[PDB]
Amino acid sequence: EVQLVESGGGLVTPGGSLRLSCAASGFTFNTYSMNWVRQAPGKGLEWVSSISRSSDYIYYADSVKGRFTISRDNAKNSVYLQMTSLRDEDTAVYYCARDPGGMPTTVTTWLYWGQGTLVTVSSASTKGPSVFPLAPSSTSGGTAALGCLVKDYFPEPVTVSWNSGALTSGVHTFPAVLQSSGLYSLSSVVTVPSSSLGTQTYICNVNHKPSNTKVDKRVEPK
Amino acid sequence: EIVLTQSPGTLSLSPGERATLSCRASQSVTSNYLAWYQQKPGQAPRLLIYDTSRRATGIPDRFSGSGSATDFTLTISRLEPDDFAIYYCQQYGSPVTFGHGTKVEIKRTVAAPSVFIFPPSDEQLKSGTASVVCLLNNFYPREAKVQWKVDNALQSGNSQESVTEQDSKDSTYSLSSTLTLSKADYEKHKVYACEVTHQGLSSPVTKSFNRGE
Ligand SMILES: O=P(O)(OC[C@@H](O)[C@@H](O)[C@@H](O)CO[C@@H]1O[C@H](CO)[C@@H](OP(=O)(O)OC[C@@H](O)[C@@H](O)[C@@H](O)CO[C@@H]2O[C@H](CO)[C@@H](OP(=O)(O)OC[C@@H](O)[C@@H](O)[C@@H](O)CO)[C@H]2O)[C@H]1O)O[C@H]1[C@@H](O)[C@H](O)O[C@@H]1CO
Ligand SMILES: [Zn+2]
Repeated sequence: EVQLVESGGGLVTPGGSLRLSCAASGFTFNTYSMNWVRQAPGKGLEWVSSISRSSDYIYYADSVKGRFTISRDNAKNSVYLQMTSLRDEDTAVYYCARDPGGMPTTVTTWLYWGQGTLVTVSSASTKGPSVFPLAPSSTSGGTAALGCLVKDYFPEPVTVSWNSGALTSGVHTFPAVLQSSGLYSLSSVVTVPSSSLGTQTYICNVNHKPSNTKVDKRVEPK
Repeated sequence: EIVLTQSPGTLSLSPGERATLSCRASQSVTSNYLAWYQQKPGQAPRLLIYDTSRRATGIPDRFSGSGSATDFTLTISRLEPDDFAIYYCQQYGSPVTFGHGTKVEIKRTVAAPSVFIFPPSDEQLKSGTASVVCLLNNFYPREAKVQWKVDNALQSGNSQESVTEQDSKDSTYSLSSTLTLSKADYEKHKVYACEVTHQGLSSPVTKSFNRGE
């Protein structure tokens, strides 16, 4: 199991600094160039920095030169990224990546990726969400709808689930939307047969780790 | 720096048809150091091809890469519905650069949405804001027209839409549209309607409620 795991993301004010970590397993780490690649929300991919197996050759994109510093520790199977003087353009999901093996130079292509960690550059304050229920009506083809409205939160992300993972079918959870507030909002809905409104309870579990928010709203007919 | 232009921007194809994606570099790519990634929403990129044509380990045979110098191609001979994704090309011969990608929709038969409308909660009217939500569940194609009418007056500027990715099972979309109002303008009106017009609809569908129900 080749694994890369990033850590250290979060919300940081413009001009601030943040240190990213990526631990790696499942391969001879000290024979590999380790690489950082980022993806701003909605946009494509942009290579940030790379480092050879013994830190002899260090490479940065011009967008981050002088501001970001990369380093590794072959005794901990870990690569690091000291970010300083952070701009709005640096708001991205930061990936730690490894080349497919036997590559001719330090910067190439990347077969293995981490899950990515999200770095929000903004002076807005972390704000937990407000979870309001979307009460089921009373029917198209015998189908009813219901959900939870997750309103006004910052920064990304929030996860939503139903009956803590048990309900999966019919759920349609939507991408967050940026209000003119500057805060995010989303809905998560479920389609059900109308009759099962009496034979099951529907509890939406909303999670906002950026503020340690955990909300369990029960949705009933109004 | 080298610029990678991918064409087309979007590609909508039925299952079984063959997809042909293109990547053109502003210069020549040394030793044909060109890769193709597949990225599905919320996931990390999955390397498909590199060195123009070498398949990565574990990638199906339908994914083949061609090209040389400034013109590279990615072919997807058979298409399963699990190929709804964005496909990026990337050079590493020069700084390394990515294309902006080619979206690949999976085509299917026309499906009309079932429409639902949600009045604001009363927890939320205490808050001072009214959110009216309109749901369009599992339809195809993605093209659909949702409009809000408050006391039969068409609204403008106070709506935001949100769309799911293509379902893996039936390859449909589902759409959210949230109409945001004040507690004041919300209670100075009565009839709130959501009007949906879609290809698989003989004529627009309207779901509505009166503030007393
Ligand atoms: O320890 P070695 O054997 O080598 C030391 C290196 O400094 C050497 O390679 C150097 O000369 C050239 O590097 C090149 O030039 C830069 C000098 O610093 C390097 O840049 P970088 O430092 O940034 O390296 C970039 C890239 O080459 C690596 O990331 C990696 O992909 C290679 O594959 C790895 O190395 C094996 C040999 O090529 C491969 O074996 P391979 O079986 O092909 O791996 C397949 C892979 O699936 C599995 O290995 C993996 O899942 C589990 O491990 C891979 O393990 C290289 O590009 O020491 C050697 C070497 O110095 C010389 O042969 O004599 C020494 C005798 O011990
Ligand atoms: Zn670009």
